[PDB]
Formats: sequence, structure tokens, C-alpha cells
Amino acid sequence: PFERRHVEVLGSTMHYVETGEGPPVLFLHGNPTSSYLWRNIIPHVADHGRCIAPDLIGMGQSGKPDIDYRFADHVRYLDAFIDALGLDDVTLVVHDWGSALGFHWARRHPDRVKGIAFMEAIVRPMPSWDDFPPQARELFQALRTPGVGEKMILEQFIEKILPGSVLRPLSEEEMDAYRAPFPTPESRKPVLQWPRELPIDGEPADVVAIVEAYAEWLATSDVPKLLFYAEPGALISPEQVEWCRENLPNLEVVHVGPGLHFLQEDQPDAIGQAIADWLQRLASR
Repeated sequence: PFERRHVEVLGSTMHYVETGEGPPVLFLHGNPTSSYLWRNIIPHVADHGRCIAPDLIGMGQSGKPDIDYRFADHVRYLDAFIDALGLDDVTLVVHDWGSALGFHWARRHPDRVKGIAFMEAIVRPMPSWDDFPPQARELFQALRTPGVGEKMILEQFIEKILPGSVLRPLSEEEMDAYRAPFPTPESRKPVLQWPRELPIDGEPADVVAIVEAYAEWLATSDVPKLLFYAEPGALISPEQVEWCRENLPNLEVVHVGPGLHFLQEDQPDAIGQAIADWLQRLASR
């Protein structure tokens, strides 16, 4: 039901799906997903704008160049993609690392952003490992350890963390779609680098500074914002909901019901209908 396109970007290629016409709505997935994450949300939004969902570089059907896949690499590829489509007056819909990419792009292009809808997002740096639930703490500490992380993700993960953070059973066919970009250790390098970019306890310092910078911009910008909360969630807990409600101007919060980290696979209709309603109210202003 979507157009599938490839676009040349910085000597590689990026795959995206698109549907609809009007002001662009840019959907940014995170780790270890792809535009497939948005397949059941986009149809709710498609009559309201030009819906665009790229696969980040090295992920989905996008090219797999020989790069570090650090956050800064992804920034460059996504900047070129957005400029390749000539996107202006952009509504962002973002998740996980897609939210960091989206917030960072919005702060740097404040006149080109119309609104930001975000879920299970990286709003703030994580000052200590003590803030983490013990489960995620041990996992992230293990992935961020040289040798161990390579064993866990490369020379051996997606089959466990994806169904682990969806409440309802993930089908084999959905799992096949998420496995498909990542058959080989070589192909899984972005999946390992992403957790090693997480701004935790001051490291890495360059991503910590990026997240600090866009958190300050979010708290000062009048851009309309929509935050989705799932029970219990993972990154976005009630605690983070309260911090956003207190500190981020022009924010609406929507509770979508039960869900974990990949809430698009638990409540896609709730998320899509809320975005569609939000775009209409923003147009009415």
C-alpha cells in the first residue's frame, strides 16, 4: 500500500516508503527496527500528509556502507535524506534512536519543523546506571563492554529483545521482517553500535552533549509536541512523563494502553488515530 523508493545518499543508498500528499510527516524508527515499525501507523496518517518512513543507513533495505554507524554517522545520512526529499514544514513522528535523530535535526532546523510526536524516546541523558531498571542495566552494560557485546549481537539477539518488549506474541512473519536486514555479523554492526551510543553516565561525551543540547531546545521551543505513554513502557516511565509534562512547552500526552518498548506492535491503532487527531487540531490553529 506504500510506494517503495531508494535514494542515493553520500555514496550509498537509503530505502524509504511513502504514501499520501500534503505536508510531510517523517517517521523515524530506532534500534533494531526499520520503516516496517510504522507499517500499521502510517495508514492512519496517510490522508493527512505525505507520510515518509526511511530505513536508517545500514538498516532495513538501506545500504550498508563501511562506516562506524555512530550517531554522528546516522546524522549525516539522515540529513542528506531529508534534504534529498526537500522536506519543509515537517511533522516528526519518532521512536527510540529515531527520536534522538529527530530532536537533533529539529533543533538544528527549527524553522522547518511543524510538530514532534514521540514515544519511547531519548529526551534527556541518563545521568547514572542507577536510574535504569536492573534488567536493562545489565543488558546495556554487557552490550557496551568490548568483546561481550560483539558476542551477544554480532557473532551470535533480535530474536530475544524484540519479542521481549512487545506484550502480545509477535508473529513469525513480523519477526522475519525484523530479522531480514540482519542475517550476518557484518550486517549487525549498527545494531551493536546503537546501545554503545546511549548517553549514560556521561559517555559517550559527544552524544551526551547532543542530547543535552536538544533537551534544552525542547524545553524552550514552542513547537507542538505529542508524547505517547504506554503502561509500563520502558524508556518513558510515568516519571519521564511527569518531567516532560512539567518542562516541555506545548505538549500533549496520550496514554495508549498496555505496552512495552515497541508499542507500535501493541497499540498501532491508538497511536495512529491520536496522531491523525493531533494533525487536524494543529491544522485548525
